[PDB]
Amino acid sequence: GYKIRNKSIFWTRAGWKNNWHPKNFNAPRPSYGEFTMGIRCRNDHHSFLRYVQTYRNMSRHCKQYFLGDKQLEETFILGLRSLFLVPYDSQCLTDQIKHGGERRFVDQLDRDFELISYNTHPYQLFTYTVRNEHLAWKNEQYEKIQKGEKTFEQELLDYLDEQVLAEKAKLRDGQNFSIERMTEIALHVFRKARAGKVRPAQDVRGPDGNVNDFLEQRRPFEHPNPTGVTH
Amino acid sequence: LQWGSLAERPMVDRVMSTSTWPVPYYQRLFKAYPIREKKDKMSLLLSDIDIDDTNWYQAKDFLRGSFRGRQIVDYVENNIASNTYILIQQDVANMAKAYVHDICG
Amino acid sequence: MKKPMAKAYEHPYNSEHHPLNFSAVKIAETFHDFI
Amino acid sequence: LDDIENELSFHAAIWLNAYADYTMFLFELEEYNDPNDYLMHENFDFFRGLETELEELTETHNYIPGAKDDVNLRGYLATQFAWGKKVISFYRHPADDFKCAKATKNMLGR
Amino acid sequence: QMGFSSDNPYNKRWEYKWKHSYYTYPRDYEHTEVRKPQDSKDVPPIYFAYYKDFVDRWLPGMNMWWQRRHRIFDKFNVYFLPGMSLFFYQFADLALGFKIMAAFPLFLAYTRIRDKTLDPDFKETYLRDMIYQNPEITKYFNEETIHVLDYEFEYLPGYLCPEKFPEYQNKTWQFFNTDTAQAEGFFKFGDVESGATMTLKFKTMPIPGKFRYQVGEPFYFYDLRAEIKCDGVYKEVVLVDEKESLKKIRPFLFLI
Amino acid sequence: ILDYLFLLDLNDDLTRKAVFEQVIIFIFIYCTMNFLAWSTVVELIWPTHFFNRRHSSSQEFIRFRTYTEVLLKISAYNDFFYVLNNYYYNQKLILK
Amino acid sequence: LTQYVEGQIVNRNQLTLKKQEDIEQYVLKLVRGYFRTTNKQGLNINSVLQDHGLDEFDSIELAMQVEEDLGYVISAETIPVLNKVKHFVNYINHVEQFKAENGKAPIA
Ligand SMILES: CCCCCCCCCCCCCCCCCC(=O)OC[C@H](COP(=O)([O-])OCC(O)COP(=O)([O-])OC[C@@H](COC(=O)CCCCCCCCCCCCCCCCC)OC(=O)CCCCCCCCCCCCCCCCC)OC(=O)CCCCCCCCCCCCCCCCC
Ligand SMILES: CCCCCCCCCCCCCCCCCC(=O)OC[C@H](COP(=O)([O-])OCC[N+](C)(C)C)OC(=O)CCCCCCCCCCCCCCCCC
Ligand SMILES: CCCCCCCCCCCCCCCCCC(=O)OC[C@H](COP(=O)([O-])OCC[N+](C)(C)C)OC(=O)CCCCCCCCCCCCCCCCC
Ligand SMILES: Nc1ncnc2c1ncn2[C@@H]1O[C@H](COP(=O)(O)OP(=O)(O)OP(=O)(O)O)[C@@H](O)[C@H]1O
Ligand SMILES: [Mg+2]
Repeated sequence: GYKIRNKSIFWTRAGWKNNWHPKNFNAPRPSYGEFTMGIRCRNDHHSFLRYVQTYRNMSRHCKQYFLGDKQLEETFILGLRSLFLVPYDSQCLTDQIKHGGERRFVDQLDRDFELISYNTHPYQLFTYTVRNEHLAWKNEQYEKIQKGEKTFEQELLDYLDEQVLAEKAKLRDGQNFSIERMTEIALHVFRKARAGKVRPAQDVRGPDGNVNDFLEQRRPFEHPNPTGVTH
Repeated sequence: LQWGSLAERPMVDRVMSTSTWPVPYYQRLFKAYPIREKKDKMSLLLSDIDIDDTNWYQAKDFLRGSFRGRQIVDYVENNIASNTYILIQQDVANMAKAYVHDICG
Repeated sequence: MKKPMAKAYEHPYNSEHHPLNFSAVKIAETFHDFI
Repeated sequence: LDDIENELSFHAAIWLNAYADYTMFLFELEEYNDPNDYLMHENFDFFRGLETELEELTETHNYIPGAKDDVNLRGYLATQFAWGKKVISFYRHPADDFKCAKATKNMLGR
Repeated sequence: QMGFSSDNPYNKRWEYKWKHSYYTYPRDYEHTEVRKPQDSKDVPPIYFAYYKDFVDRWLPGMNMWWQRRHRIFDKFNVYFLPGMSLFFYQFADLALGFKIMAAFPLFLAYTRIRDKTLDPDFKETYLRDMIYQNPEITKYFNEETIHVLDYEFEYLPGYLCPEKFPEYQNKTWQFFNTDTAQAEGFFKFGDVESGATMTLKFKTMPIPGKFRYQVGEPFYFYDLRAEIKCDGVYKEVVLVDEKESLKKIRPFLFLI
Repeated sequence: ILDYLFLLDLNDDLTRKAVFEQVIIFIFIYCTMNFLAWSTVVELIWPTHFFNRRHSSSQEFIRFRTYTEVLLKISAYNDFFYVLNNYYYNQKLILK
Repeated sequence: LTQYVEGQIVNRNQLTLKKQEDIEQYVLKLVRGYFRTTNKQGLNINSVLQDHGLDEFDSIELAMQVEEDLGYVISAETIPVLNKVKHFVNYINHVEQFKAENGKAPIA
């Protein structure tokens, strides 16, 4: 498609693709015991234990609002680990960060936990919204099954199972029903089923099989254009 | 439920329109988005992520929906000496040696 | 099929029209509703 | 034999799940066209989850662009001809300050 | 005993050391288990951030001063510094220099109180480097498998026995100091790999080093003992014996 | 009742200083200026975030899944994704 | 004392082991119950958690579950040394011995 042509795109004054120690004038310089009277420094060796406690806090304080959903707790753990494994897997040399990458990431996670303790972190609100929509769709499938009715997902699977039998009963020269062939069969059914949601299937024509739907249409009288002029 | 013809495509793809003179001068700037609703569509961020823990976790979720799948999940998590659920086959050592121990009979 | 959970947690101070947290996305929607 | 029959089954189920991920993305990508002709909030709806990550940056006051991105490609494109060409350091918060100060036998801390 | 202590249940020996990047304090203290949504109070009340800073920063700081209030009751802090401040306060309206000479002994008193009321902190990395060099300890303990069961370290009150430490029977030193600046404590350790436990008792004191006026080490272990307990073996390791240590070095006798 | 409440007076402010009426004009201007400046800085992190999260990936490196991408794959899949996986599993793992 | 379990409020019960055979059975059931643990039947007393798909962060989740079942308050300094099944068994023994000798919980 399109590639960056500038060969010097990742060059910095500190080297190639260096986002851990950008070059500045006030560079770090060593200290000597014999010659140093006093010092004001905030660096310590408390980041490791703060990294462990922050995980326990962020994990436990978030499970307070999971209502015991076991599958949500395990999903959250996988997501929480992806946030803590950033310094270990990134291309950036996190052990070479300017003034200590360990302290920087620990203080960054503390700001996240502060929002977590108040149940106002955007990851939390996003989890509640996503899970509610998922449970509403699972409850819809459950209520249809209790009524003995067939779900829309089960009808697709049974329809896909019968199309495979039809395509393989004519495939005698070759006998490799590859995953590529299976996929394009399911995708073709999906495109017709997706278009069928906005225009349902009334007759044998099937989902979205009416040409009259695409003739000239007008807004209903009880719902005109609310935002702009029509003429 | 009706499915129509598998050989045909949706009617949206088959409907067409042609132009004529005169033609409206106006050039559309943006696509209209009057109502902020994009339900039932998966996020396009899920594009080119490599294999990871979410793959074997969601595999068990869908496998446990079947009888045969429940047997596979319980057997793998109990009777397979692997230090990870991200199974990667780069050799046929365990495959070939499992065949020579069975084809003798 | 096991009976799923009825509902997840519902935040008492987050709505779609009055989102609790701020971003340029919500300001963009209110902006294009205005113009 | 039944040990590898169930091992290769779960192994295939993992990579079939990854195959379905890539397939369903290309399927959803058909409804996405002209990324330059969408509104700001509609483009973020296609890429659901980007608004949430943008809110986390704002609420934690990480308003330095590209600080939590491993490859701030946008930062490199903006500084191709910048004086003192540099990008922001990884996970740099605008409020942190690691400045030190020492007193030695010489003046100015030397 | 740790002087700085909040209602937070975790990491009591690190509470004063850890510097969080929090803008304000968390809504609740660190949970000891998963709780219910109705256990915590949504939208904490108004002026919650000001209340938390008083009970998590102000109040435990005053309890630290109160716990060790006996170390600041010297004739220098009690009579001399306030007496000097009152002498110049009577002429505070005559010139600006009297206001400064009346406030300096107050700031000097605060600094002595601030430093003397802090928790006694030894160089723990020197200590762990010392116990991991002993072969009898490394047989049952290692840094990767050791865990802390109990920690105690506190200053010793008053002047000690005036035969083991004749240094503190000094009227000039007693004018500035009411305690001996020595501390005593122990360390309850355990090894999850070998199943052994030990009580690392220690006594510290400030010593002079290499220079005329500056203290060399404010917490020098002049007595260091380990009572190692195993499955069926009880060993007693003596890293630093006080009978051999007190014959070579003597305390420092801080002034001011 | 105390005389500290006299600071609420603006009828007779010309009798004491008459400075309050002019200083707040600057403060209102100063707030308007910082509003235009700060909102521009904080809001304009989105073009960088939108571009990097969609164009910064490469094939010689591993793209790791974020928190949101974990929740969307596991708890926000649609019906077509659920069918395609069970369709693959039934045809290949069960029906061979 | 009560917690939500699948949307239902269920009273949480606490265990008191006070026996070597019961501690080993609890830790094995604890580690096997974790959803990231691989080769659950190959797990024994001398099993390294790394060999079963567990890292430093999984030990925190396991230690968090020990506090739920036993009522312990485990400090952040102790968690990073629990890397084997034997380490959990010895730590639980040391906590029970400490409370039986000192009459109080270890420092948290
Ligand atoms: C209407 C509602 C509102 C009303 C508001 C107004 C009301 C306010 C009320 C205030 C009064 C109550 C508060 C105090 C109650 C404490 C009672 C008590 O029992 O405590 C004992 C308690 C002992 O506890 P313990 O361990 O159980 O005792 C065991 C043994 O008994 C221990 O045995 P020991 O042998 O070790 O003895 C230990 C003991 C020893 O105690 C003593 O021996 C007494 C010594 C007191 C000396 C005071 C004079 C110093 C100067 C004298 C110099 C004379 C010689 C030179 C003369 C030169 C003349 C120029 O140590 C002390 O307790 C003394 C601590 C420091 C006191 C001196 C502070 C000096 C302040 C100077 C300014 C004074 C302004 C007053 C206000 C007037 C103007 C408005 O000690 C404390 O709790 C200390 C509390 C904290 C110190 C409070 C002192 C004030 C600090 C505030 C700083 C600002 C001061 C004011 C500055 C203003 C101008 C800038
Ligand atoms: C008008 C709308 C609002 C605008 C607000 C202001 C916008 C500012 C836009 C960014 C400009 C900032 C300039 C900073 C220096 C950039 C150049 C550089 O990094 O030096 C590298 C330079 C340039 O090296 P170079 O390699 O990058 O470029 C060399 C040029 N060529 C390529 C042509 C050879 O190298 C140095 O080492 C020189 C160091 C001198 C540094 C002087 C900095 C002084 C100012 C910084 C402190 C200012 C504090 C102000 C805060 C006040 C707080 C109250
Ligand atoms: C003469 C009459 C009284 C005179 C007025 C006295 C007013 C004193 C209070 C106002 C000044 C407070 C200074 C604010 C700036 C420092 C904030 C601070 O204290 O941080 C605590 C700090 C906290 O430590 P820190 O700030 O270094 O941080 C802690 C470290 N981390 C974050 C890692 C946990 O502690 C101290 O400084 C030591 C205790 C200081 C005590 C402060 C004054 C208490 C005075 C008690 C008077 C009680 C009688 C009056 C009231 C009676 C009821 C009506
Ligand atoms: N080599 C150093 N260089 C620069 N600053 C330092 C250095 N050592 C300490 N500092 C600063 O002085 C503070 C006190 O150091 P100190 O050794 O007492 O900490 P510590 O946690 O008690 O160590 P330990 O666990 O060994 O007892 C430190 O928090 C640090 O900010
Ligand atoms: Mg120390």
